[PDB]
Amino acid sequence: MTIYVVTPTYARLVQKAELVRLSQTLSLVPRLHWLLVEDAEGPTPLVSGLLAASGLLFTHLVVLTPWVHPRGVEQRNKALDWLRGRGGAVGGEKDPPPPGTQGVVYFADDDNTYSRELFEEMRWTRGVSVWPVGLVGGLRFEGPQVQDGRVVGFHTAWEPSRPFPVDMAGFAVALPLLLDKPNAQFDSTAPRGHLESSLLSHLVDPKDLEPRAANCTRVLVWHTRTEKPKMKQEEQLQRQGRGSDPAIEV
Amino acid sequence: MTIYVVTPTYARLVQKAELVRLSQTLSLVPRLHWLLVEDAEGPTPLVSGLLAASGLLFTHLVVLTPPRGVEQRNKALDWLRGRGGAVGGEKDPPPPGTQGVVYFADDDNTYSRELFEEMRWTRGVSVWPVGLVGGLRFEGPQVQDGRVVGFHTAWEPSRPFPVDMAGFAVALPLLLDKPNAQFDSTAPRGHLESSLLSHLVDPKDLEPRAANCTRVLVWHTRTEKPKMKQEEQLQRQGRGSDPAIEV
Ligand SMILES: O=c1ccn([C@@H]2O[C@H](COP(=O)(O)OP(=O)(O)O)[C@@H](O)[C@H]2O)c(=O)[nH]1
Ligand SMILES: O=c1ccn([C@@H]2O[C@H](COP(=O)(O)OP(=O)(O)O)[C@@H](O)[C@H]2O)c(=O)[nH]1
Ligand SMILES: [Mn+2]
Ligand SMILES: [Mn+2]
Repeated sequence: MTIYVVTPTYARLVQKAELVRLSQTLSLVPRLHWLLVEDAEGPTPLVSGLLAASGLLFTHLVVLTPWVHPRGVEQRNKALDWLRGRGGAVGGEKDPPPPGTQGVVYFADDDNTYSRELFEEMRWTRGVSVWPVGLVGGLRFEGPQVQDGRVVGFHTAWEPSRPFPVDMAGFAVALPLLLDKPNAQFDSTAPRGHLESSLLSHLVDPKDLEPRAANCTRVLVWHTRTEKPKMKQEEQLQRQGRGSDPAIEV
Repeated sequence: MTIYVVTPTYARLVQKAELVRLSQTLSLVPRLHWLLVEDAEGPTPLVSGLLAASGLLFTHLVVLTPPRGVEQRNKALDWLRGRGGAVGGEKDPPPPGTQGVVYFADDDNTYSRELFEEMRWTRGVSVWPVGLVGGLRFEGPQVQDGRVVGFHTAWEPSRPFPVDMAGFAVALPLLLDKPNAQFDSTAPRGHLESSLLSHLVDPKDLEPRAANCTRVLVWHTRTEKPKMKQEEQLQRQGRGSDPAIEV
């Protein structure tokens, strides 16, 4: 089955480094379609070039981000729109799969770490599948508790009230189910930490989640974050007109 | 031309995540032998297990530092010089007089596949720009007519080799020829790279790569320390994250 990976991304110092490791990870996975959505006003040459050189099956999308500061909400919904035939492709495969097509959708942020094994775990998803996520929610790992092959609770701690106390990287959704539920999307007005539940609540009930990763006993994905690079020297050299050559992409 | 990637690593929350993306990066590169050296009291099942299922050609070494991975890299150089020390993987080092290149890759940087094809063509010591390092967008040598004539750097420009560990590679023959060349664990901040390279070549003889140093094919990324406030509170309640589930 084909896996459609939804990844929002925005320009910043570490952007290319993040897309390089994510695209290189994805090149190790067969039958995978990358839906990269840029948080810009139009496509950027940095992303367009990386996609073209990646050698992956991809569709390039773009949508600008308009209190709770949720991130990548609009970009994730744009990919859902494209999948539901509302267009929006600025590059790559312009046409989305038609109804009846078997597939699984995974929302993969550009900074997390993904093992190649994780993708084979989600390839078998009928509705909504789940697995533990490492280093997230202030825990060593957060994840569903499984008994008799069924989800019977959650190992979590922060905002335990969440109907689905799981990170974006801890679940995948069957394509048919998303097309079958046109209203299912992420709610930008949802409280902090309730973004995942805003989508999932429209798709299934916690009891019906499909445990993957050896009945949720293996951590195959990590919610890593990259340190903001120090630019003190760059600033001094710039004030002296000797900044790093801008013609050299980083 | 085989590339020997020397990588020091140590146990901490993000270790496995880092080794997963590094091993996955290396799985895309042909003719590569990974020399993973743990900074531990003894080999850990986590690392041994990851190496075994990586499908990569490797040698597993271990040496504790009572910390920049200096002692670990030197143990990889000792091994390369036939002094043994392997506790897993390929135990026999390359025979004397073999061809090859050595690259010192820390476990948290980001490496593009293209970077590795550049260094295979190393005669003595090759160099290239490194992104997000030394406080700059990128740091790298200035090339004129295929020759390094200077360095785009800022932080203490007095270093004879003002380049990050990720910005160079050494030909295996040259390392065997200079059996006394190794990292100085006492070298002050920022002088680690110079402590090795000074034993091998003159800055003027560095071989520029990455299209005469106009391309950034490696980035000095660092990973945030994960928040564990919730974990601590759960521990107090006797329900911390199951130790049997490796992270
Ligand atoms: O203004 C922004 C901020 C973030 N993102 C992206 O949206 C996702 C989530 O943000 P981030 O990884 O920073 O979230 P966190 O680490 O805090 O969950 C990532 O794929 C980012 O590249 C974006 O497109 N625009
Ligand atoms: O006690 C330690 C600290 C670090 N390292 C490793 O040595 C290298 C350099 O350290 P680090 O990445 O933290 O350096 P920086 O990013 O600050 O230059 C990395 O491969 C680490 O995994 C190690 O083996 N033992
Ligand atoms: Mn993130
Ligand atoms: Mn580092």
